[PDB]
Amino acid sequence: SHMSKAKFDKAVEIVQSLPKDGPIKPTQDEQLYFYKYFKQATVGDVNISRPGLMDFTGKAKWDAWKSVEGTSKEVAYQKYVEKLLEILKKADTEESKKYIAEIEAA
Ligand SMILES: [Zn+2]
Repeated sequence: SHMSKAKFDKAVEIVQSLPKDGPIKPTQDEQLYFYKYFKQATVGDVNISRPGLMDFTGKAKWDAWKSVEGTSKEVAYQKYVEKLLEILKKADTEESKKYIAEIEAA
């Protein structure tokens, strides 16, 4: 399905806005999911070599990004936005409902 860059950009702003400790909190796996589609949506296909074995954080991010090689920016937009909507719906607070509404109106 069609997803606009504008809705992606709003989703990114929201994701970046979330505190590490809060009622709306992506899991570790969900943050990797956001990461991989964020890179794929903006940079496109992974364009660097895998970090060294002892760069635990860096190599986990790289692996995620590499795993979506070949995905179009538009699918990346869609997957990113949809993951945030999933998370907001699961959080199910008046705050999360407001975020859903902002994405819808973007
Ligand atoms: Zn489209």
